[PDB]
Amino acid sequence: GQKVHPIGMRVGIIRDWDAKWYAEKEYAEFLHEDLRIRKFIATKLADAAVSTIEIERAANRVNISIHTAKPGMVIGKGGSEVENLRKELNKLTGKRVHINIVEIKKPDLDAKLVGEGIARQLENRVAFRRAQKQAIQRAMRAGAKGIKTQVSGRLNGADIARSEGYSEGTVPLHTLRADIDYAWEEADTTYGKLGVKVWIYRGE
RNA sequence: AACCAGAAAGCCACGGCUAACUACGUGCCAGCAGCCGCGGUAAUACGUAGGUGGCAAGCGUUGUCCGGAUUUAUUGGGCGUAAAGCGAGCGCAGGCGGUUUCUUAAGUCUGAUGUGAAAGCCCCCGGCUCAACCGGGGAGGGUCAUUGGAAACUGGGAGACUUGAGUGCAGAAGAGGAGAGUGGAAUUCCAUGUGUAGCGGUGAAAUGCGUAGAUAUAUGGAGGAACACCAGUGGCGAAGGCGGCUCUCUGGUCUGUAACUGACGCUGAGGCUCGAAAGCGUGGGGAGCAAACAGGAUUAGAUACCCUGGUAGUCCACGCCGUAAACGAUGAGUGCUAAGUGUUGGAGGGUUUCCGCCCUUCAGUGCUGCAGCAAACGCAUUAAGCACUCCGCCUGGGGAGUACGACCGCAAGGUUGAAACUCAAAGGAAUUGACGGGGGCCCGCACAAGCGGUGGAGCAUGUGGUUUAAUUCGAAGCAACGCGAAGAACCUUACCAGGUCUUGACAUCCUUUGACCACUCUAGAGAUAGAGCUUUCCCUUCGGGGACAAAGUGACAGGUGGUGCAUGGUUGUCGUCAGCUCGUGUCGUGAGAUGUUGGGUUAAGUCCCGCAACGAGCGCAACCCUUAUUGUUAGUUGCCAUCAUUUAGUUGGGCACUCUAGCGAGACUGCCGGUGACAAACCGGAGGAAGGUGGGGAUGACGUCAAAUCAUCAUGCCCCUUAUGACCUGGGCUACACACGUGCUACAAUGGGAAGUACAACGAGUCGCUAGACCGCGAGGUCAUGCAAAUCUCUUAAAGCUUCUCUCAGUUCGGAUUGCAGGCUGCAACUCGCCUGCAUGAAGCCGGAAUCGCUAGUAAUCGCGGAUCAGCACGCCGCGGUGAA
Repeated sequence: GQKVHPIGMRVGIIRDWDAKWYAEKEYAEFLHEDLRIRKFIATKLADAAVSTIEIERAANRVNISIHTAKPGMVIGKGGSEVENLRKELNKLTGKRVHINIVEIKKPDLDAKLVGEGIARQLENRVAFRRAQKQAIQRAMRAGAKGIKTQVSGRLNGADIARSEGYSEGTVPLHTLRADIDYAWEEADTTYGKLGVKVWIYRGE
């Protein structure tokens, strides 16, 4: 293998961490509470289709935020769902949690959402080729600069594994002022587990 | 007329040809197939099941004949390289033939008559309830026989011609052939004079000839063979082939004229002639060269390539054989279809000194090229184009030009020429890639130049092996072996011996519920067992809920069990090498090609120039981090210059410097000269701290290697389930006849010892770094001191620098190994820690063949820190000091 996780390079330089705090001498509880909370909202993603998670740090409380393409579905009917969040969270935390929400815009040009969708389609035994192609269809036409898409594994629920994908636009990688995103998902019907990885580029 | 849906459907097949698909079973076994081919753990191909499709009183398999086969080509094929022009001529028989008048009517067309049995195939009509079937009536078939016409074509008869053929007359060239003599140069042997120790040979050498005078050198003699220069994609011949000179005999070709005969032509099975080199017979001749052979060499072996000798043969006369890649792999005759360009031999016309130019034409002889053709490669008036005549030859690759038979030959052999059996191929051309002991250009500690290492010694470590009750698993050329393991005494920990459990150590549900703890004493190696105060409602609306046990209940959990060859993800390498691609146009019958090539340039597919290509993407570079100069903003826990004082930058005083760290500034071929097509770029220069990617790092394109990993994690399938799941103690993983990889300490005088003497940098610190002081020589202990930080500590770094002693020895070097007494952490250091003191004092005096690293603050050498971590580092990750060739 040879390549480098691309949001593992622009981190710190032009894009910043997504857990903004500072903890000297208290640096395992904070980490393994952040991990706990980050894991336990995977229930929402089943339908809410969230993208990001921040972990701010109060004086003695927990302020976070999220983004998802459906604000009504997450907060619920009369905001009661967010209350179930609060009460499950503080019980999970032992610390007063103060959540917040912002709506994501142009949810086509994300990366985790797109991988979520194409893995979804691959679950329903659909042709990977047209899946990738219509993904990049709706993506590029939303206004972008380049997309690549890779798929690997026991393709078409078939014999010895392979990998191949298609790309339009143009995506420079070794350059740094790139702001390129990246997302990697998984699925399978009955043949082990497949692999899809997606890269976008939306400005330097 | 009566009664009953009642007694009455099988067969082949479903991967492509071909119409019709999915489960279960087996696992290169069973088995199947007309041909491709299926079968080694998820089979539409094997077997059953269920579906589907084709036919249906039938359905399949075998055997046989025609088809598709243009694969015997009359309709209707071919011979440059794919199978196939005889080696070439002379020619009886035969096949085919210039132009015109008259004639005849064999061939030809056409008319009448006879005749071509009946039943069949076909056409019309007809009869059995229709159909087969039956019936009537018509055509078709001759190359037949007789008889009548026509006269173009071919044939037969009497004619006439001149273009084809041939002859005459006038000229031209030639290594065309046979016979007879003759010339010079050269090599060799011989005779003689001079002459002294070598000659000759090879990649290197040797064998060999020589002091019975060699090689060399000079004079003459002998003998046989081939003909230096002219020599030319020139000449002649039917082909094989022919080159010194002169003579006697002798064949063929070409141009002119147009006297003469009047189609006398072409091709040509059997036959006859000629026929390179090697070979045979008989008789000569023999200088060089050379199969066989001998000796010398190289080689694992070399009856071969290389060297020194050498016999038949090579030559001459007369016979014999009759074969070559006998080639242009291209049968012969004849006529038609653009050009350009040389050259051998001619004949005409102008200029003319033309015998030196120019124009027309005949005949050979080469190169380029248009139509056309060709599967492409290519050929193209010297067709492999367009067409007629005559000949030869071919029909998948092997078996094999073999066997038998026949003819020829003295003999070797030659000509002619199969079948049994086997396979699904064997072939021609052309594209992409790879490879070469083929070529051209250019890079890298890859060579060369240096410095230092390993292989020899002791010890640490990871392996292979062996032993074991177990030495738990993985890693296997470079790209495994100080590797996962960045801390094996218990664990950790998979493995072995024991003692133990079952919805189980861990998760969820459900029934009763309801709040488990914790604590002590016993027996125990603990796991546990047994008793003791006990786990106690955290909401109440009067009804209830969570944490919680414990029991039960079945839902079940559980696995470091299996498959990197079913997989996701994550790495190693080619490689920091410079490459890999696409869209649209254009070329090619097609695989494919153009771009991406040529010239210049470069670290580079980096740029410039020209070009059927125009444009683009991942790559290169740049954007990033750090190091070197510094402006400014800020001055403590940092700094101390201007002042004072104290042990001191401490404490006053200050922020100047130093440093800390934000924002700025700065290197861009920016200006100078030159080289260069004025371009790109290149050589030198100024200025500047750094000059030409300033030094270093992060950054790893398409893909190769079924490389590695189910043991970080995840996961299909297969598997264990009162046991491969689970709890505890004790031992392993540290075993030792042995082979290897990586490291450390050394074999001393640039050194050993003793005593004084200064200078860094990176980072760690609350149950931890210890200040200071006291004690013991030491590892350390005791009491106490700051420090959650530029303050305090680890921590005055060690090599360095200055003196003294030791004298070349296994030494005062080396300190492995071992006895004894201690220290620290640890519930516990025999197995199996680190360290101290004393005592003993091993191998070891620079290491073979071989082999590694390195181009500068590098190599070499000396210390510091920290990751994991009670504790344990010669390892690993960083820092700094000294400083070469």
